[PDB]
Amino acid sequence: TRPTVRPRNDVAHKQLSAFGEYVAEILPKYVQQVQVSCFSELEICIHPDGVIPVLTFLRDHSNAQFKSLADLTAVDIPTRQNRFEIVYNLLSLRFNSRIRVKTYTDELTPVESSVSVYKAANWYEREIWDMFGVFFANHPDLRRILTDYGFEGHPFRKDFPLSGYVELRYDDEVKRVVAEPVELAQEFRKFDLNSPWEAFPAYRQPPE
Amino acid sequence: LHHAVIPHGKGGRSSVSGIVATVFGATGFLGRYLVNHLGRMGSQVIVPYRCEPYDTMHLRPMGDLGQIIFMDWNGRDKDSIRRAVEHSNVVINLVGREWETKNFDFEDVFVKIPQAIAQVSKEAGVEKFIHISHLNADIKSSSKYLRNKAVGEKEVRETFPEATIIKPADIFGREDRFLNYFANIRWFGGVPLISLGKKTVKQPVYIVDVTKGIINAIKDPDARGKTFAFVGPNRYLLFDLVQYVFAVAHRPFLPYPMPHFAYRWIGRLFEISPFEPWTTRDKVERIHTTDRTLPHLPGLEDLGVQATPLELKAIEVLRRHRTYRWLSSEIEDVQPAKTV
Amino acid sequence: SRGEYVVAKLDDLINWARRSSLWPMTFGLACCAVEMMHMAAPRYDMDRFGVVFRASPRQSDVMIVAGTLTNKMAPALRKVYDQMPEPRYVVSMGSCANGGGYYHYSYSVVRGCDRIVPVDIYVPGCPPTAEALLYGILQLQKKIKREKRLRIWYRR
Amino acid sequence: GVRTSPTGEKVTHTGQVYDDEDYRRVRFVGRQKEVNENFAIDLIAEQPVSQVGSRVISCDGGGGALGHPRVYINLDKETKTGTCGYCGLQFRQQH
Amino acid sequence: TQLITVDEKLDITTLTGVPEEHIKTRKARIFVPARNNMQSGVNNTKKWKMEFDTRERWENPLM
Amino acid sequence: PTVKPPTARKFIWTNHKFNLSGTPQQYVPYSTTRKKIQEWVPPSTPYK
Amino acid sequence: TSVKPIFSRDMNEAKRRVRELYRAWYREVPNTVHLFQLDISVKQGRDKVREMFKKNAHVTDPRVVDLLVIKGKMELEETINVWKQRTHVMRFFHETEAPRPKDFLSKFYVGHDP
Amino acid sequence: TYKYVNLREPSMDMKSVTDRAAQTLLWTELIRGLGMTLSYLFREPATINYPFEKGPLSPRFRGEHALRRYPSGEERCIACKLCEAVCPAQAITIEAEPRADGSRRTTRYDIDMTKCIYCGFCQEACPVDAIVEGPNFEFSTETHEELLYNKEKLLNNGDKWEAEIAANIQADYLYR
Ligand SMILES: CCCCCCCCCCCCCCCCCC(=O)OC[C@H](COP(=O)(O)OCCN)OC(=O)CCCCCCCCCCCCCCCCC
Ligand SMILES: NC(=O)C1=CN([C@@H]2O[C@H](COP(=O)(O)OP(=O)(O)OC[C@H]3O[C@@H](n4cnc5c(N)ncnc54)[C@H](OP(=O)(O)O)[C@@H]3O)[C@@H](O)[C@H]2O)C=CC1
Ligand code: SF4
Ligand code: SF4
Ligand code: SF4
Ligand SMILES: [Zn+2]
Repeated sequence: TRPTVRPRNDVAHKQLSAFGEYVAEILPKYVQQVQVSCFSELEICIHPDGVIPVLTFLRDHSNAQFKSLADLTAVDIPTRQNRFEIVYNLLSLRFNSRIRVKTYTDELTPVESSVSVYKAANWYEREIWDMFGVFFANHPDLRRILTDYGFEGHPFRKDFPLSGYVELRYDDEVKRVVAEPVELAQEFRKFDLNSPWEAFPAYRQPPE
Repeated sequence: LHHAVIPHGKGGRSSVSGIVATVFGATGFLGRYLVNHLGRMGSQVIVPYRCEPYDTMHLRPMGDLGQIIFMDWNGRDKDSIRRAVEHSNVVINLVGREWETKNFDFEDVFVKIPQAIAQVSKEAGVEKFIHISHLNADIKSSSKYLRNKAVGEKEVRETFPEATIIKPADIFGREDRFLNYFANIRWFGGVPLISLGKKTVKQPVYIVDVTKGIINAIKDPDARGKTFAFVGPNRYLLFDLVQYVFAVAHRPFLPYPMPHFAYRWIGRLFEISPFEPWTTRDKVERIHTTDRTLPHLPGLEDLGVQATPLELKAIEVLRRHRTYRWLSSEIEDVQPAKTV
Repeated sequence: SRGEYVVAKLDDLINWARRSSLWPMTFGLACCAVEMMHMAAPRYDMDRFGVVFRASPRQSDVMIVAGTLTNKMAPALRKVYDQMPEPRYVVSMGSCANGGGYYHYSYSVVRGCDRIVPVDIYVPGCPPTAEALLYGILQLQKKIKREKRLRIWYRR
Repeated sequence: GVRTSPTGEKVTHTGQVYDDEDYRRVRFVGRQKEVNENFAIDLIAEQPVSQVGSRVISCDGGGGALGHPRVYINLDKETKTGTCGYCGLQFRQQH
Repeated sequence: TQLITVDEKLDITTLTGVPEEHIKTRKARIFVPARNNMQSGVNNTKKWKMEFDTRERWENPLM
Repeated sequence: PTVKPPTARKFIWTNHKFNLSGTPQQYVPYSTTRKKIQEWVPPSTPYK
Repeated sequence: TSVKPIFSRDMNEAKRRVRELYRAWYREVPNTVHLFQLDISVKQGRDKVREMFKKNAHVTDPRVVDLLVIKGKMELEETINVWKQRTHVMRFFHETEAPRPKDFLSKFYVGHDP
Repeated sequence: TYKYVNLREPSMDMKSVTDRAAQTLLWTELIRGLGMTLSYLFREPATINYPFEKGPLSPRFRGEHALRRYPSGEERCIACKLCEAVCPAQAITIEAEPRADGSRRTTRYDIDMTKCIYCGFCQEACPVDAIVEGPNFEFSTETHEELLYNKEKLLNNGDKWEAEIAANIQADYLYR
């Protein structure tokens, strides 16, 4: 396993497990799950109601000092009743580390905006409102940032199709760019590429 | 019915409509609107062009890929016409000129060319032929335009018994020469008229209504052999029409009497320009000719097209001629004219 | 006839003047604009051929659609093309400005700039190189050279 | 070996030709239909059958790594010649 | 308490941006997909799938 | 190619053609497949 | 069944917000007619506003109508400033799409769709 | 492992202050910039004379697509559909059927050049070296549908550029 297999880091794994226990025992009110991946990354799955009291802690505690917000992301998984998964990525320059904080919400329940913690999120979660529909309560300016001005629907949802329901073309009668229902000249050919044989036995879910 | 002619889809840009239309003279105003209406349905349009290909460039975004086929043609060459119409199933004739040039007179445009096109379309097996003429076309008319148009209509009816002849009254639009002409008289002086233009009655028609009527007549199997008359909903006098045009354009309107014989004298002065003339004697004759009423001819209502009144599109046409002072005034800030 | 020769020579003169003094517009969207600037680099030197960028559409001859024309951008491109004085030419370069390229099936991408503006020359590639874009410019010059404006005006 | 349709159109090696009543021939009037006059079936029919003195043969198409994957062809049947799946070359046992 | 009582059924039909033509005329199918009989693996028959009915697909005039 | 000529083949063109776009000899795209569905032609004899 | 509200504790506050949004749109329509130089009357814009408001008239959920009010306020803000073009404003009036067949017979004539 | 860019402290002595004041009142560094432009005026410009002087290229260059043949006349493709399965922009459409002599050959092979991104996945996923990316890049058209290549256009391009494609493959086949 020397020349091909990626080398394993165990000191970082032990340190991240210890820090995960530290964070979980400091905040038992909001922290639900703490996990460490095989490539030494820490995930703290928390309650949405503790979006603010957790993050400021990681921003302000002397042992965390996660002063940088790298990426704010959302994941749409339709198989759950709370289909939206908001993920914060934090970078600590003082202790030279990275952490991940995960929370869940559905379409209707709003979650508290973290513009009072990191101001970069002032744009970032706004992007989520453009593409997932997760309303962020207590925001200074929440509107569309990437889609068209008259666009309807959230494109990055999984039930939204690849091509939209409308398309733009120039009409000389009204001298204007008009929107019409889409008609693809060639359909996007959907390919069935899933192998029917089991690949990884380590991730085998138990049967019902 | 060949399998390539069967319609498919939802009638969009990329659908198949099963209409193969040869629009003669499609590089103009009515031709532009007809090509736009045909192309958005997913139709194969063959455009024979006489002018520069650059002027045909605006006809390129008008349909999907491979739907508009441009080709050269000559009005006095039947071989190019047979090359153009040999595969189409509907041929539409929009060829016309408001003036007489050196090479072509009114007989060469309204008599010989439509007759040749109709004869070639008949001998090539085209099932639908549609011709565009004028509503006031008559043999005894003073203007050579209407005389030659009536003669060409008679010849087209004789050589093609299934030809649908369509007679609009006076079409206005963004690229017309009816409302824009009235808005451009103001450069010369104080818009003279024959006896103030209080004796001639006109009912102009919107361009999109005429285009939808032509499209429906193409789609109508019961429209073959008829002679439709496309007219507007309200009949106006000429004086009130010019008054409404200048009120929408927000220009001063100061008419003055001017005799009929002196109008043609200066009307022929503008026609000696080698380029496109501003006005001719024939334009003066056709402007001061009252629109005849023919209730026996079916109109736009019998083709399922509602006539759009002039009050809804006059501002859209004439907003180009306003100054900066009254460019932002709304549609409702004007008094509509009185109809008869 | 002598008039035919006169209008032919005048057409040749005006086509030479219009084709040897092309003034494109500084208008890029994406990668293909970087390749356009590399065509403006000292190696290929578009200004040898009279091709010089102009910032305003009112003092420009051609427009080179270099990049992806999205749904939010198409009215701006249409207005910019409308504001250019006649005669006006459009050169579509790159796969994005031709048929959508990588993003043909995307929800917010116009599948080619032909749907918005009339196009004279289509330049294929991703990106089409500066040599290829210069070849397309020379092809546009050849297309302008064989124009027949005054001859058709004399015939009409 | 390109045959000509009664309409004057050329027929491709696939056999595609537009019908007499097909409107899509408007795409060809004033222009040309691009077809290839080097038919692969006629050119591969001119290749002679190679006589070899082995029960099985190995074919790679020639050129080594510039050809097709190497396959093995059995030549037990004497009535017909074993043909390569990729290149189309046919071999025969000389016995 | 910062909580309210909602007793009505869920309805996100007016928020998803889908036109009504693709709401009231579509018929979804929820099924475990059938195993491919040419193969022998059973890993493709583990998760339920939602699919939609097939509409009209026609041939392009050009290509 | 004067000192290192390419390998000659039977199918290689002996006459090079430049860019033919805009000329009557330009390439026109078309489908290269035959008709899929064969329709039922009615008989040419009346039932009487 | 206890959920987290967005803006309205019950239906009354939500319909009050709907009423205020309708008042704001009705006041805003003549300004968007004047500035965008549209060729339509003010009554046409106001009846289009009424049609768009009555399209969502069957919603009986406070959170859904709260999100609808938020989206309507966003569109109102986008049209007070000229961020929408003439095309974006005129896209509410489908001037280029032909009316689809309505009854069963015409839909049977023109295609396979139900 | 780091350097303090722009933290140098200026001097104070009378000679250096007089030098800075003279540079202020007489514009020395502006003259330095003028001298650098004057130096660049007298160099050889790097402009090549197109189209008589083409820019340098490489044998690995990716341009127009072509279909090759075996050195007996037979076309190389056996319709395995790897290229259309690996094409990221779905520019390749393949339809196949058994022909007269029972050989697995294509009937439709369409490449949309306006969809193609010119990345060479098809030329590297082809097991029989059938599809290649030739070195031609001067093939711009005046019409959109002329960039929709069918099988006949690709075969004609292969017959047109085989004498160069074979040499390029012979040059670059040992790196693959
Ligand atoms: C009855 C008889 C008289 C009838 C009336 C007509 C009078 C004369 C009208 C003007 C001249 C008409 C002919 C114009 C040129 C026609 C031939 C042509 O196009 O030649 C092309 C050639 C360049 O070829 P090119 O394609 O660029 O080559 C690629 C380079 N590797 O081009 C060249 O080599 C250069 C061409 C130069 C043309 C003449 C110079 C320009 C015009 C000067 C006079 C007018 C303007 C005066 C000043 C105005 C104010 C600035
Ligand atoms: N005022 C109106 O709009 C009304 C018009 N009509 C009739 O409707 C028809 C369409 O009108 P419209 O398009 O606006 O008129 P235009 O004069 O604006 O356009 C005429 C079209 O036909 C072509 N054409 C004209 N004369 C000839 C010729 N001798 N040989 C070949 N092509 C020719 C023109 O091409 P090119 O650019 O090369 O000249 C152009 O494409 C005409 O017949 C007109 O008489 C009827 C009632 C009212
Ligand atoms: S065609 Fe390719 S290089 Fe050009 S803008 Fe599109 S992705 Fe970039
Ligand atoms: S080069 Fe890439 S994008 Fe182009 S056809 Fe080949 S695989 Fe597709
Ligand atoms: S990868 Fe090669 S052999 Fe396979 S289908 Fe494509 S061109 Fe043919
Ligand atoms: Zn072999």
